[PDB]
Amino acid sequence: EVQLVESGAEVKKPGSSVKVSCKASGDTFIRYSFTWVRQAPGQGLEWMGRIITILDVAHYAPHLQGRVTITADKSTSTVYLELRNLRSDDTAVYFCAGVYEGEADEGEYDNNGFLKHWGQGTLVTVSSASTKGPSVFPLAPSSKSTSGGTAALGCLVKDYFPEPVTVSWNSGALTSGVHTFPAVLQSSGLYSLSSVVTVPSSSLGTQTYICNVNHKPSNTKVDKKVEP
Amino acid sequence: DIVMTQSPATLSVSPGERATLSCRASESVSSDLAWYQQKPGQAPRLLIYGASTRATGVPARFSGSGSGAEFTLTISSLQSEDFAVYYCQQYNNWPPRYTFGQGTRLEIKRTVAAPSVFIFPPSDEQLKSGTASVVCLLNNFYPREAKVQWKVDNALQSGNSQESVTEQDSKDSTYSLSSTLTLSKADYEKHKVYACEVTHQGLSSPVTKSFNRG
Repeated sequence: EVQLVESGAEVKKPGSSVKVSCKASGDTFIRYSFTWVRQAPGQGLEWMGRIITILDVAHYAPHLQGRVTITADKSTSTVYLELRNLRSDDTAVYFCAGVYEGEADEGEYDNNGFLKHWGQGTLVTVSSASTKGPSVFPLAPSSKSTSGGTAALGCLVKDYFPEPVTVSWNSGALTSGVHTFPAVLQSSGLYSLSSVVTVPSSSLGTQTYICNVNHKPSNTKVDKKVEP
Repeated sequence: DIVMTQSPATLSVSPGERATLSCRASESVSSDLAWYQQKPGQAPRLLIYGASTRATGVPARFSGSGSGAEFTLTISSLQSEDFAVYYCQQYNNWPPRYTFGQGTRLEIKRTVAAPSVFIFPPSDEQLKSGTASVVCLLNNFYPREAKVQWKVDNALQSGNSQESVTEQDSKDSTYSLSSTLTLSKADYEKHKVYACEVTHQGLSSPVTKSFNRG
């Protein structure tokens, strides 16, 4: 079975063209067919096209025909998706996916239409707005709800563009009770997002808490140590 | 174009009960129908193909059924970790021009849980930037319906706050909500009492959290 690893998030101006890569590792490349599925924010899935790797032939969705191209290079086990003359409606997460088709290099093909293996996706933002790194502000734990009991704390990742931004705690060690909210588009047109976490309050003075923020689109990677 | 319809677009069924998701095609697709499960911030996961074949590593509670134009997805013992949007996809036509239904969001209808409230003052670093963000948090509650009221010196604020809600937790089926009041450092400093008044079914009466500037 293959493991698909897609390229990073991208911002693209309306009318430009985007090319997304997908690296496949594992099984024999040519024994797989690959598909690109996209999902506009808050919307369902849209099948884009599929390439029959072995024959190097691809078919596409009627509405995207003419401005989309899917390619695959056996030598690098990489599948490519090229979308041209981008528009606002093209803003979405683009997913790479595939399925084993049998011993294709030995005369057989199942022509499976379903998708078993998926990539992590790639967010593509069609916009003319400027990329901007976020500021990371700490949410101080002075906030006590339970009798001592439970304390809350977090980080405010404010004014960045475009999406996405990832947040982790203690380099990934703290995952219990963590709630990272969906990004929100502010009045400014810039995004903001908070990541909070509840921990036993009797540990504020002994346990160190740090949020690990990353906005790859602007090469901004920050670590904010939160203190009460 | 073969249209795949999934209705309701949303369903709410109790934990431990059996969920029945629906999918129909604008025309016959025989048994070339697949089901996918997509959890928050995750890529779809193949559940069923050939209309009724469980894919590798898929629990037996997930069952495919139907053929032609009418299909059904069943999850016999709904758990918290089952929260997701389920999609059906047909792949019976040729040339290969497959289409997906628009999914059904499956909410786990757990018991009511009151929210735990926390209010956060602006950090000092942000204040240097001439802007102040006051954050209120409603943690692990159910149902999703919640009213957050901001008051500055008992003055009920409005149109100057934004809220964000997490998706149903995969462990306890609860939600978490953040309300962020935004105002100029200038406006902030000429005030003393900031309050967050929460209202939720699990609460006998409105719960408020607050702090005094400084």
